[PDB]
Amino acid sequence: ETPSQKCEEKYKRKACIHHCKYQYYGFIDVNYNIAQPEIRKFSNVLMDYGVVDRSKKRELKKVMHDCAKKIKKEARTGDHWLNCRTSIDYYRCVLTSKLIGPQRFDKAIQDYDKTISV
Repeated sequence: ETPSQKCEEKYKRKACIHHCKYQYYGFIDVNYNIAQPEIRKFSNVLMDYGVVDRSKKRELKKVMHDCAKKIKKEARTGDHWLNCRTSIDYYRCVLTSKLIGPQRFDKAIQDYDKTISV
């Protein structure tokens, strides 16, 4: 029904659960890519839920940009492209930034998740 409900059911490759949710949220593409629209969706959701103030947009989108740039570069290093692991690695990198409040981030994603089918 709700993404997490549906992803957890699906994987019951457990790591893939994370990518699963993120594609439903629209934070990651269905081919594992992160591009402008993904970055738009992610940054917007964070702001609309107040996790980050809108006076920070350029710089929030900046970390997501450089994180994307960085995951791809590490993926090419290992001679492969984006995958379940890179989807997890993208969140990690994004959560290392001081802009985001971990508890606040988590609850936002949990709230935003409740607003989706299926």
